[PDB]
Amino acid sequence: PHRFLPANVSNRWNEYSSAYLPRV
Amino acid sequence: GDLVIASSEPTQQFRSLTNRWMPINSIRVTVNGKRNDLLAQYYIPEDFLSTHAKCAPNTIPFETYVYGKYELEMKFVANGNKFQCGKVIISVKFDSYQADNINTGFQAALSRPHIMLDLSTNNEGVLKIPFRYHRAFVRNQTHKTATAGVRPGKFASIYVQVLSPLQTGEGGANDMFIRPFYRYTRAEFAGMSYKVPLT
Amino acid sequence: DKPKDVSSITIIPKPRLGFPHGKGKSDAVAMRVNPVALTSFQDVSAYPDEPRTTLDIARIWGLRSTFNWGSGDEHGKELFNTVLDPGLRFYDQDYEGQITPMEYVTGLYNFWSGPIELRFDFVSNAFHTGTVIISAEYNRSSTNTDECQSHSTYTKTFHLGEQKSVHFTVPYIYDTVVRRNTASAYLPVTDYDKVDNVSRAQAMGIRAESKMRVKVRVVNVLRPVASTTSTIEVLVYMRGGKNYALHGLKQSTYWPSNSVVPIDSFPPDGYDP
Amino acid sequence: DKPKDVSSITIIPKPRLGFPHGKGKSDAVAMRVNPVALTSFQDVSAYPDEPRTTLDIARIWGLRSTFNWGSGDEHGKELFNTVLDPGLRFYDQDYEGQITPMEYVTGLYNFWSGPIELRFDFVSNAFHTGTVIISAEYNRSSTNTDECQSHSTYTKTFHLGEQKSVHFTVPYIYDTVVRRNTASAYLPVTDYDKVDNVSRAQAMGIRAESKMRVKVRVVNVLRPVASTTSTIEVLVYMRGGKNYALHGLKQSTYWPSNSVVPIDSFPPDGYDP
Amino acid sequence: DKPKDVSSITIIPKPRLGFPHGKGKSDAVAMRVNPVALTSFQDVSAYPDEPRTTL
Amino acid sequence: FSDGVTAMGFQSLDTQVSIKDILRRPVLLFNHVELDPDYTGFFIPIMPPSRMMQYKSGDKETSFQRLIGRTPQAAIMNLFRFWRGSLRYTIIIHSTDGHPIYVTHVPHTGNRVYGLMKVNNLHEYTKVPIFGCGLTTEMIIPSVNPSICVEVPFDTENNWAVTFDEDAQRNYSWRDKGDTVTGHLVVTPVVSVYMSVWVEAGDDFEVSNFYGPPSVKTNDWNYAFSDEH
Amino acid sequence: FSDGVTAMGFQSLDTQVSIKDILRRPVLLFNHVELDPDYTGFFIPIMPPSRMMQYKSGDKETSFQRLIGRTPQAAIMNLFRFWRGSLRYTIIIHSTDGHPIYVTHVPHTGNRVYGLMKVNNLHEYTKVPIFGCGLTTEMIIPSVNPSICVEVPFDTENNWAVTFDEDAQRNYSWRDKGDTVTGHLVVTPVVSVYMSVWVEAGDDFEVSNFYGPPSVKTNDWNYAFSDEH
Repeated sequence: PHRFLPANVSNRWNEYSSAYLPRV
Repeated sequence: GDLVIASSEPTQQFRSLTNRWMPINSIRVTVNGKRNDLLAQYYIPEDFLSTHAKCAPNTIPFETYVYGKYELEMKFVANGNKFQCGKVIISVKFDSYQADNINTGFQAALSRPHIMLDLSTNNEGVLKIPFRYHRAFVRNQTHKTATAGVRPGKFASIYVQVLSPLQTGEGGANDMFIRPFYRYTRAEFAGMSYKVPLT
Repeated sequence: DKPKDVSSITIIPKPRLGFPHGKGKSDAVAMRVNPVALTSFQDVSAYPDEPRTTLDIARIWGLRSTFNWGSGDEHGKELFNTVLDPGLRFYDQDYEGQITPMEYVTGLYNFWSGPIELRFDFVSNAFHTGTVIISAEYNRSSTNTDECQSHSTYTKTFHLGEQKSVHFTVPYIYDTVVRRNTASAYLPVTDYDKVDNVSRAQAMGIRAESKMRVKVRVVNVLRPVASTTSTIEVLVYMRGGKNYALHGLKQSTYWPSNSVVPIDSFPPDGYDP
Repeated sequence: DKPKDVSSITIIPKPRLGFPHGKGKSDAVAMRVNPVALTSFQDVSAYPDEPRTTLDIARIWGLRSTFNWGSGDEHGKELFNTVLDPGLRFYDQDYEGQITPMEYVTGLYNFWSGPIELRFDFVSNAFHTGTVIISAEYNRSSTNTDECQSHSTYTKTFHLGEQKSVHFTVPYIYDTVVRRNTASAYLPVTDYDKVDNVSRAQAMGIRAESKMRVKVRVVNVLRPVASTTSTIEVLVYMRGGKNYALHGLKQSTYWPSNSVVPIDSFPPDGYDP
Repeated sequence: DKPKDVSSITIIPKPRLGFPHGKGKSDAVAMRVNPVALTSFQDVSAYPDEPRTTL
Repeated sequence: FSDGVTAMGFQSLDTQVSIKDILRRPVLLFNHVELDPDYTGFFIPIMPPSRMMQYKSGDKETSFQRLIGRTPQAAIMNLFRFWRGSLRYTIIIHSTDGHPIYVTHVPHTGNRVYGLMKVNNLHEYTKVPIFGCGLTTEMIIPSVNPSICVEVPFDTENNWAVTFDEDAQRNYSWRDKGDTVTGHLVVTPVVSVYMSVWVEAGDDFEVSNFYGPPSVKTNDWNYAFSDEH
Repeated sequence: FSDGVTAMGFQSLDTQVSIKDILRRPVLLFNHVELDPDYTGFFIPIMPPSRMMQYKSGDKETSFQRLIGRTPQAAIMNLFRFWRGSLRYTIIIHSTDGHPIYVTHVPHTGNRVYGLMKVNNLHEYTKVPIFGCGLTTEMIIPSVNPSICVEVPFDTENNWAVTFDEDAQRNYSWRDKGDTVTGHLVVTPVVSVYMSVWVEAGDDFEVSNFYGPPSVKTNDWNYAFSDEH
């Protein structure tokens, strides 16, 4: 159950948001 | 090579608009920042169209043309005092779509094309970005009528990362600022259409 | 004398030679008296006007579609509007009819590229008059009621009068050097099986549907004399451009739908009445 | 006529040709129309700045380690001390992090040789001042408190001031022409199996641990002005020398530890939501 | 074109080549990257005072 | 507007546009069909793949492969009603035994049959084999090689062979009925064994009498997802 | 200090530093996996070895070899996100039977699958085999030779094929999802039989788009004695 990321850290296109710097 | 085949009609340049320097958002570096931390990151051209410098005349041709090839140049200007010290690294990752979360460390940055900024000397750095993409063109804009099968406006990623943390003296400033500037060295546009607002 | 033969070499044995290829080498044994004798094409041979390649067949003009243009059709109105994809005519319904030569032959390949040519024949007389605008629209499509969106693309305006025909090369403007076919590479369904999501999930590939459209809009409303017809038919022909390309042989998307009967043993299978 | 063929030769049949080798001959059959047709690299080809060999990747500078140097650090004190072995970073603990290019690529080979280059970048300003001594120590190692032992080896003293960087070639001085890798040639353990002596006894080989060390000691104590920081970080970069050599391909000692997910069937395996 | 290959010859298949012999021909496959690469005796080689034959 | 530049040669030099090149790559006819020694042999009518061998849902079950009609070269042959020259048949026997399997060529005799058949409805053919009657024959020895490729000549009275008819099962003038083939290829075993058969055009081969594209149907769209789910 | 003299050429002239030479030596993918004739065939996605095929302790069991990720060439491909040209697949059938096993090439259709699959979820494929649909195919006859080496072309729309993604199981834009392969290689038997599969780069092959080394882990030290007991 990891088929898409949570909405807090994502840009519509179901990828890591450019705003969310803490991903690293 | 692929340009003449991919587009039956000729491609166009608008050097007066696109090949000028344009500043983007300011970057804050603090003493709290650790090595490998992202200070900023940019998915290009997307982020230079619809987030940073949205009213720039550099963005005007992207309204009408659907495709293009893009070679960029990015200057970085730092302003820390002589009693501070630290190292920042800026690097580029070509065709980064769904591969931003891997090979994304300081070590990967040192391997890929990059520039190094000392925060005390305030040396300027200029990284050159060629067009290295798995297709002939990159798409400029999404649209309601357009397909969602191809994610547009991203052929590369730029990372600004801490190499060595910012340090300061007793009763010194706990932060300092860096300003990026961008320009297209070679922006060829293809596939004319009706003008639309950017994102 | 009977001296020993010391010559030798390592070999890799294969059952067939040049089995996958259309050209090169062959190990075929002739069922003839003379093993190197071949068929003579001295008198009886292929005629010079016959097509030699699939691209030659694609260069034949074929009637794709038709539409009507009347005096009631107000300015800016879409007379014609289609996704011009040589892979498939429809994405959302079955096709049955006389497909064009270039579409038939393109159905044999997984990839296509290069410009596509159109020709609009107006079935009219000298007393018919009007103007239309042909437009090639890529990536982003126009609204039906917004003529201005169509005008901003690659267009050709035709003044209908004494001349009753106009040619139009549709440019190839895409993000890739070639486009993959929207039809399937392989389809084992033969008996019109009722499809489900599991069948689609276990398909050969994913259909990359084209958003590239060709449209024809009214510029000046058709104003014929009272003595002639108020509405005319327009025939839309299509063929591959001079630099049309095809690659990647696959299962044919189209197959005969009329007068299909499999062969039987003649005369064993009840031919003797 | 049908005359007999008396020509013959003895042969040794093999199933594959050039199966172990990276170059030479191949008996590969092309899945093409033309059996001798190949991919075109006329327009799309490898960029000239890209590395062509493993040695080219080893010539890229990579940040190995970091250490702090303060005004409290008395003379003779070890600021830095490590066994410089490109095979393994540690012999007595697990590693996890961003390994340098030359270490990553050396992990693919059973043997290495030639000098190793280091670069010490002092993250400081003009108001920082001091002196350190870099030393390459072979066979016999020095005591932590005995600076004189380090001084008797191959050394380079650097006066920190306006210049904030120093290069150091570590000589190759060993009893053998090449050194074998301290990592394993083959390791079938995949599920973090709890090791015993019987497992170690039935290993692929024996780890020939290096005693060659690079150290950095204080010569003159760091004496910065009161207005600036009293402690600075020093970045230690590493790469292979110009005559760095690698040989004997093996199982990679390093493997990705972040965002590792195996592939599944798309779209059969629950992609359709 | 795909013309037929009419060339052929009779052969006697053997499992090994030059198995009994100390010299001549060999069908040995090198366990190397380069299949024709060999050991270098440029620096390290047999000393001249060493015996070359049983005699 | 500009004609642009061709994509031919950009990806690779392996051009697949030539009609002859398309017809020269093989088509499976029979997939694991039985040979029975009680019969004369398994007959293969010498003709290229076309609409003549097309399966239609509902009709009687044949030994032929169902997707012959949907192959590129079958689609090409549906455009040309004339063909002249040799065909090449790749036959694979599913065995490793030392029994010889004979492949006999019959020239144009005027009939058109396929599959296992008892010639003149006898119940014994080991004493009177078709391969030992005088006709040109070749043997397969599976222990050595289970496959073979044989090239059959254009031994017929006519200038061209007829590719197809409107109705393949119509009982019309008997001499004209047989002009769609140039002969037969007959496979005879010792004991019961299975085989597979491919066909392709020879090097000496031509097509002519272009008919243009027929009326066709497709339902490929229905068995695939789009790029937008 | 002196740069010295290189050791290259001292031991032997067999240089193993060239990236292309490393990628051209084979990697085992599948070790003794079953082919079943109830399915269309065993699919092999045309892509080089990389982190995409890496095993992680705990995850679901696949048919892939576990140590693909730890091979030299997999480690090399983790540095380059672009590749163009042909790959070579060595397939060995564990049999000595006379049954033909067909290997069919499928060009870039946009999907990405592996293992046994029923295409369009049917329950019969002997009458409609993938190898007799029109696509390029080659046969293995184990009685003659149980092994084969086939070279698959770069039949795709894209300039480069994408080597890897950050997450291989992420459901993103479907057209982009399939750009990590250039097609498929499908093995179809007559009867149930096992096979093994290797992969290597072709002669016509290039890599580009250097990404540098990723974050890695090792525990090799723990499973070995030192030279001092």
